[PDB]
Amino acid sequence: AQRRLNDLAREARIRRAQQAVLRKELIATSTNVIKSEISLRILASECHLTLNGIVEAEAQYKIKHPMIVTKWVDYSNKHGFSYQLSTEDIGVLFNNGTTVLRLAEEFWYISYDDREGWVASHYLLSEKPRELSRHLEVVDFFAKYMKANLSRVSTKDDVFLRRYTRYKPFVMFELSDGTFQFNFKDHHKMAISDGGKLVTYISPSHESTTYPLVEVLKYGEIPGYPESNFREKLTLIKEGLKQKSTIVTV
Amino acid sequence: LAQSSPA
Ligand SMILES: [Cl-]
Repeated sequence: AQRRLNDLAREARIRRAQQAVLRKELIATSTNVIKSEISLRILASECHLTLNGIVEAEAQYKIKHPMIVTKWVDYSNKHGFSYQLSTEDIGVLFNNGTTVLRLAEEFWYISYDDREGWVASHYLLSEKPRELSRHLEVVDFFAKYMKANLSRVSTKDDVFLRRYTRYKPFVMFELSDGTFQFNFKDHHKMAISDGGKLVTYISPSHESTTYPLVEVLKYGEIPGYPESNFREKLTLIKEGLKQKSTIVTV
Repeated sequence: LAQSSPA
């Protein structure tokens, strides 16, 4: 019959359906710019070390909660990027690269050096400089705006955000303590801490639990939530991590 | 302009 020509064409279709074309690669639509090669090397490194912990734990499956970003605003085109940590400190990444981190009293003023990566300067709000007066006006505006109509909350040093990157599927946060946090369009979140060994999961309804990664991989899924597509989400993390680990010049 | 989940 002509079913032979049909069955053969069918078979070739199934083979081709197992390969890719027009497949999405991670593209950053927004990220803070780092004007230091050394700063990038430190970032790239941290991505590699943390990735290694994932991969080591991936080939090897056969509880302290990390600091996280509770809310954020990418206003990069106007004022700058803002965020709030589980410590309820507020940071603002200014478009020049500098940062002001106001504690829960005082604030840190951060920027980077071509010879020393990141540089920080602690101040008292009492003793704030006149030159940094506009910065804290912007922080004050971000602090109040974020309180009013952004929603989330969390329950041994000062931590700031070195790098954020917004992809279509998720926004990725690189904190200064080596923690990585991923916010998915699924409204599911997870944070990778402690060299890649520990994984934290935050729910759409804001339930958060920290678990060893080996265990979670022993489960084959986060224990509470089956709706969370963990395998795919851990794959995106890995793709995101690897991409950054090679960004060492700009 | 983008942001996290609203209140
Ligand atoms: Cl930007």
